[PDB]
Amino acid sequence: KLTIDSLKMIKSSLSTFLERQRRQFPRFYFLGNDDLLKIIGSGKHHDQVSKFMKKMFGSIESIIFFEDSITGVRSVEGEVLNLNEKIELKDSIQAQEWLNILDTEIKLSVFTQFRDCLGQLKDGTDIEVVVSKYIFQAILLSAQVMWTELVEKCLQTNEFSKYWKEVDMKIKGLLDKLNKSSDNVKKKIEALLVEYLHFNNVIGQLKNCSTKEEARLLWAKVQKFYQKNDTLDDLNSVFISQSGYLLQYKFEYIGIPERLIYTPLLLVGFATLTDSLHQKYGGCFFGPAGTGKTETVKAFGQNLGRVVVVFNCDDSFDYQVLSRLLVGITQIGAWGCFDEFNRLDEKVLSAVSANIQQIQNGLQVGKSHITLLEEETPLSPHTAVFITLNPGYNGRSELPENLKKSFREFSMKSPQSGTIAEMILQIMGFEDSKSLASKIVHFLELLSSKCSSMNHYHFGLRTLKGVLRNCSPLVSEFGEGEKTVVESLKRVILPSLGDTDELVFKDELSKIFDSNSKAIVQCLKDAGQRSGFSMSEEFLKKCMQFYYMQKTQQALILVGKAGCGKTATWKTVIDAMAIFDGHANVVYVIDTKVLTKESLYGSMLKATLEWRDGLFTSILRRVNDDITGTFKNSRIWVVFDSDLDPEYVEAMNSVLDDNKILTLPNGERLPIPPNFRILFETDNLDHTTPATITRCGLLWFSTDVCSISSKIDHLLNKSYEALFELDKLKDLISDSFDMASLTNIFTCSNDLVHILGVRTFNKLETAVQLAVHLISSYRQWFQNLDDKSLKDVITLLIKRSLLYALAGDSTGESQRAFIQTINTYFGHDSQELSDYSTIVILSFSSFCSEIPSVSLEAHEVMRPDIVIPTIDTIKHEKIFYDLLNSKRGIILCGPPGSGKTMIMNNALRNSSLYDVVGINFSKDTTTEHILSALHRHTNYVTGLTLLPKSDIKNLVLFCDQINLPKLDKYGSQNVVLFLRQLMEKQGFWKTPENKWVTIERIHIVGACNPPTDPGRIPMSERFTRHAAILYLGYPSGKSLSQIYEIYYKAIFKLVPEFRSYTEPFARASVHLYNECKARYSTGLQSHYLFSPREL
Amino acid sequence: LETAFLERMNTLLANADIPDLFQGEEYDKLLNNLRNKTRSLGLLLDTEQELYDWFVGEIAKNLHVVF
Amino acid sequence: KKFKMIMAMTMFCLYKFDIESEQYKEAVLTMIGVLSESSDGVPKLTNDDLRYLWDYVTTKSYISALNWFKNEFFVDEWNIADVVANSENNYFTMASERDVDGTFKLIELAKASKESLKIIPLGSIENLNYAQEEISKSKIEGGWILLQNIQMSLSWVKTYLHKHVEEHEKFKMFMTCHLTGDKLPAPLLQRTDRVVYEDIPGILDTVKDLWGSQGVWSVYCTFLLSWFHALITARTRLVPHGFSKKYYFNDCDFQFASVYLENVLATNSTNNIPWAQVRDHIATIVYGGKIDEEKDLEVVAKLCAHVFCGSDNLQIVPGVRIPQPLLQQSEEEERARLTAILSNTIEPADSLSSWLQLPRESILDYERLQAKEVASSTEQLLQE
Ligand SMILES: Nc1ncnc2c1ncn2[C@@H]1O[C@H](COP(=O)(O)OP(=O)(O)OP(=O)(O)O)[C@@H](O)[C@H]1O
Ligand SMILES: Nc1ncnc2c1ncn2[C@@H]1O[C@H](COP(=O)(O)OP(=O)(O)OP(=O)(O)O)[C@@H](O)[C@H]1O
Ligand SMILES: Nc1ncnc2c1ncn2[C@@H]1O[C@H](COP(=O)(O)OP(=O)(O)OP(=O)(O)O)[C@@H](O)[C@H]1O
Ligand SMILES: [Mg+2]
Ligand SMILES: [Mg+2]
Repeated sequence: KLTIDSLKMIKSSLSTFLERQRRQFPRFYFLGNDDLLKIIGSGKHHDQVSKFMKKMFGSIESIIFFEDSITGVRSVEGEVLNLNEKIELKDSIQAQEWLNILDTEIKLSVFTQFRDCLGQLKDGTDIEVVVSKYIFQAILLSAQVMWTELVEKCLQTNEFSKYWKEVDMKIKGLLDKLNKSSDNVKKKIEALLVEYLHFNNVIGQLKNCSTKEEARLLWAKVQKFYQKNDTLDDLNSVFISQSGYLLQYKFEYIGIPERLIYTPLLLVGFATLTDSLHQKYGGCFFGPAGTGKTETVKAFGQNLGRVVVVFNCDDSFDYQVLSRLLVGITQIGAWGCFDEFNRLDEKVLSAVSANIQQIQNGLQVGKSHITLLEEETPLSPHTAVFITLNPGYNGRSELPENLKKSFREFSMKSPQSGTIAEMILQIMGFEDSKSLASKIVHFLELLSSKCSSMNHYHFGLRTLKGVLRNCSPLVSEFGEGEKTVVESLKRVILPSLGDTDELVFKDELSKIFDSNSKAIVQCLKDAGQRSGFSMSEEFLKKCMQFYYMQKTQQALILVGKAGCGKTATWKTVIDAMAIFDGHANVVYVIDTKVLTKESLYGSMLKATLEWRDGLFTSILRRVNDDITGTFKNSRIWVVFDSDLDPEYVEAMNSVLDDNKILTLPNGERLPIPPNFRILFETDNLDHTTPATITRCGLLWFSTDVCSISSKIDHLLNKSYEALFELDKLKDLISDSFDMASLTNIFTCSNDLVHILGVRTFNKLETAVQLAVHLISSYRQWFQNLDDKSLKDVITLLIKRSLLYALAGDSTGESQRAFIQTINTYFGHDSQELSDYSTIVILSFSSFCSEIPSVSLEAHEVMRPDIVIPTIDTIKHEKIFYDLLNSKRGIILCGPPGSGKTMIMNNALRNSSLYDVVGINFSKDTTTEHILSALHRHTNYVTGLTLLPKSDIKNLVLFCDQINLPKLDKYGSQNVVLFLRQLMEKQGFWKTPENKWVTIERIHIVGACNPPTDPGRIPMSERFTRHAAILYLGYPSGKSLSQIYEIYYKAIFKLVPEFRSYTEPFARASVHLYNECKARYSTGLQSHYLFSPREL
Repeated sequence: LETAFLERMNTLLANADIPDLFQGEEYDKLLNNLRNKTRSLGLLLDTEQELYDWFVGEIAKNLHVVF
Repeated sequence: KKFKMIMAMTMFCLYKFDIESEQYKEAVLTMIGVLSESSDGVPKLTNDDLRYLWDYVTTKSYISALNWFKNEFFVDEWNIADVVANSENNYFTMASERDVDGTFKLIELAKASKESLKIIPLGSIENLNYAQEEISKSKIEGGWILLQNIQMSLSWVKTYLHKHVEEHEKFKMFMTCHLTGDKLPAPLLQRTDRVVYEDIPGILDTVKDLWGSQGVWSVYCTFLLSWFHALITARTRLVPHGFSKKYYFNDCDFQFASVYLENVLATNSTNNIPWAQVRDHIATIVYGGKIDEEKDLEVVAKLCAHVFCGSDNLQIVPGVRIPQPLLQQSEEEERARLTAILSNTIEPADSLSSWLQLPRESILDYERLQAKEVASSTEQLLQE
């Protein structure tokens, strides 16, 4: 407790020491302060260091210890590298002291591996035996050197056929050896086959060259690997040539990464990168999304024996953050790629130009030190800077010319998908790779050409790679043939299509290509039964599609109309998965736009340069630490149930793609485990860029997954669960919901004019909830009446619920018209619902006889809480109170001065169960104002819960003018989304502390003017579908005169001799009001607004 | 100068108070001051609800804003 | 450029219409009218000077017609070096469009003046503080200062620079802005000498400018590269016909191509120069990297095939021919010969079509619109 305070007060003072600690081992710049403390502390354990090798290096997973001595390292892919000489460890040795030794020892070990592997291969040894001896990197480099030498020898003459046949034999031998090898050897051979196929392509191209000059020109364009024979410095004995220029191999451990197929675009990009690095410039790639830019940069780094460090740029990267990252990468000597470099602010882009130019100049003139950010730091001569950017997308700025002139740009508009597909299929083992790849490419082009022009249809390289990825685990159940490809195509591409596009897809699949899941459908049905849904064909199909998509893709997008079935779909599927597999499920739901970007990810306390985790960062870090071992065997789902703002979402571009790394401004690198999946629940894709649509698998909801009957059944079986009475009541209510009679009512309600238009499919919740609550509230008086009377009362209650749930947002004319249809479609034998039907304590009566004549005092006209009871006032108060008591949100809409506040306050005044918290919404309202209005009314009780200060009365939020708050530049409102979260999820995240707060006894009502009034803003239906809507129009002129005659009588009680004149004064007043409203309209002046408030 | 000024004015007129100004420990300071002033007038108000409802009533009585 | 032509035409008119007679005014005015497509009709020529203008207009050499006024009357031009040299002020403002920068001109000027240049971009508070400290030091110890993208810090510009410029000898201060950015404070602007940076609109002028900034094969290759750069930059201005889009080529491409040529010549001593390798490299990596279309890559490839064919006698443009160097010359002799070849060349009035290998009719519409804008603006100015 207080000891933690004493530790914290000195923890902040340690930062000035941690910064100078990073100056000794520069790779500490990739670690947070909380990890630096653990590394320094572990003087004797030496095991805390082995947990961070991935952050510091990238390709190293853990150290291998043997009795206080370093023996070797283990790559991420499980490969083992043994050091030439073990590093003997002493207790007094600080972490940096032996880390700096290990860094060089790894390089020496890699060089020794390469040297003796090359020596063995030069003696006629075949490639199929050395794969069991050395790491993949050594075999790769030695094979490249020998291929270069032999191709040069063959270039000395015109003979290429012999070497080509030797290469083909080697390829066939490796392909056959692939089957009978372990996992590690399988990875080694699979990575080697890519380079051998590249060798074969180059040799064939040389073989087809007509003359020597053409062959020399072709040879000058590919990468050549040489080796000096004079230098005694081993680490600089290998260089790489392409188009005349030279670069130096670094002999740094890379592991066994996934390797790209050598395509012409890749080689031309290699040439541009070499040409730019020759003069110590930067390298730039630009083009559309998903064309290989980042991955080709990483491959270029791999071929030069070094791991490329990738940062995901963002607007939160201010000048100091970028400059500090530059200081880190310049001291380390690494190759930093700044992906999505456009996403920075224009000002920061202008500001970092001097730093970039300074780095370039220091590299060119061979300076030793560079002064970025007020301190002179050393400059390693191995650094390089790369940027990749997407021109012309949403939420991206433009590089100033003084910065553009510091890079060399290359366009990567269109990759060669045919070669990639063919080579990947050939390696994967398919018998007919060429025809299959050509068919896949042709089919993808046909889809992109013939299908509808939906804004989210992309069939580029990422789609092809996903299709290929789905083929690896399908070969066992379908065979390496056309069937596997077709089924994977259905598995990947179909879930994203519309209605007609599905038919087009089927037709094209039939034309181009020639041609058991019971264990999971049983689990799906069990889950649906537990949650009470109905497993129709559409719902089951969507569930199966979601199940098969998540099997290989770690991030899914669920798009569909409001209330179409997204949340039910993924909740049911994850429950079924938990039943099927036995793995626990941990679910976090985040309403994205409610939180700011700083609360979502984090923010540096610039007064201290101290990092503070955001909500998502905290969740990811807590999962990665895994203190208690809980998250070992669980699936973790993070649901982003909000709009897809580009600026909120593209900060996870590195998270979503193959990098699987969250990059933070302070340099931290939190990995994404395979059991950490991310969901995007949304209703439109208007502002989403193709950069994120291509990264995630997409599931499109073309229509509702449910029928009205099954939805009503689910709602009834849910409302019953919240209660001998039940067995009879369920039968009675389920009988009274006769869908044959109900469907006509539902389709007839569509012709009415609805303010704040909400689909009829979304009002069934209100109807069912209100009906069940009303029926339950009379259960005491059900023991002592016949079947006919019970049926009549239940029918009347249900008719009232239908009337106020389907037509409640329409004028009194429309309501009166709709009552007739409701009466006629239930049959005329049943109890008739009238305009003012009511139940009295039991008999049926009307509101008309219940009007209480009132006589105000003269002085009572000044009290703002005096309401003159009329028929409309009584009816509205009764319905509003009934809706409030049903624990359902309410929105009251009407023109100004109609009286919404009047009825609300009058209904809640005479009650001892509720309190009112008046909150006002203006054009610029934040959630902080809402939380501030609750401070004096609520308590924080602990997880964390928020309760009213009282223990008896519930709390009601009078939220008026909810149309007013403005939309941001991407068409979303913070406050309305917050209210939606409050009603739907009954909770919210406490942003500065990352905790979930549960709302206990707080109801929410709203008040607003029609959206046609000036300055009013449309509302997301995802918000309005949770609230019952009542329209409340102006009283009639007769009603107005009847109301104000009572006021004038009360006033004229002061002047009795003129009491006979009360009626003409009221008539004159209402006539003046009507005439003023008619003449001086808002078409003359904007403020010519009149209402009964003037009366 | 800024829209936040107009938002504060909207809150002040729509309600009879600005909840943003009074919270944290300022709420407790205001509660102490209201206790003292209410005792000085011989009025018996104990619960925080009565105190603040008297606060907002006094504000509603004794504040006129002219634009 | 357009306002340069408008100013030249208007000032020529303002001078001649007073000095010359009335029939001269009628002739020149109807010439401007037929250029502006407002009135049509042959001028009633009797002088000698207007004969060339009439020839330009009849043969639809609109650009030459526009340049006729400047060529006839005004006998001098000023570059940035002249402006900085021949000015009493100490503050300069250089404006440009987007997609073009000219700080390298200032760096060249600083090297030619044996000064010290401090390039300080303005994006953030740290840069602003550094700029304040540097200005304070440099007003005492001398030295040049360049402020880049001053429109990213408009508040600081409006307060600190305003107060400072409002209130040593070897101290000069430059400021680069954008012609399409936010408005700068007019009082601050008036205290500084203003220069607009842009590329040379000619073709031989560009070759001469590039050539005047530099074994014998290095000189020959540099001459060829200068011709290629001028040709391609001139072609970039015809957005529907010369290219399919609007591209921009600058000093960095020239420097990279020059470095590649030097490396090829140095590392391949046979003097059997792989002209095919040079062609492909310059067409794809150096000048073709920016290009994302395929037709425009084909256009660049065709230009490279024409220029870098590597033949003994090359007719670079339909007028002149370049003999490749002998085996018994010196670098100075080669420079002299190539400078002579450049000097003797005369640019025809139809350069945009004859030198870029383009159909004349396509160029005609572009030239016609360009001349129409200037002529109509001059007519508007001259009626008040
Ligand atoms: N030559 C190749 N061989 C195999 N796979 C490739 C090749 N080039 C790209 N890919 C794959 O295609 C996808 C390209 O994604 P990548 O991140 O490289 O694109 P990007 O240009 O960075 O996109 P964005 O602009 O959206 O970031 C990845 O799945 C990558 O592995
Ligand atoms: N298979 C089903 N059987 C019965 N009712 C269903 C079924 N699927 C959905 N529903 C009903 O549909 C309602 C709509 O809520 P749902 O969770 O589907 O919203 P959603 O699709 O996430 O939309 P949004 O979150 O945008 O409001 C659920 O409350 C549920 O009652
Ligand atoms: N039956 C009635 N008894 C008393 N007053 C009535 C009655 N009918 C209408 N009024 C008058 O109508 C006015 C209603 O104003 P109120 O603020 O309640 O309207 P509102 O619907 O909340 O409008 P706003 O959008 O401005 O909040 C009051 O001045 C009230 O006196
Ligand atoms: Mg990328
Ligand atoms: Mg939902």
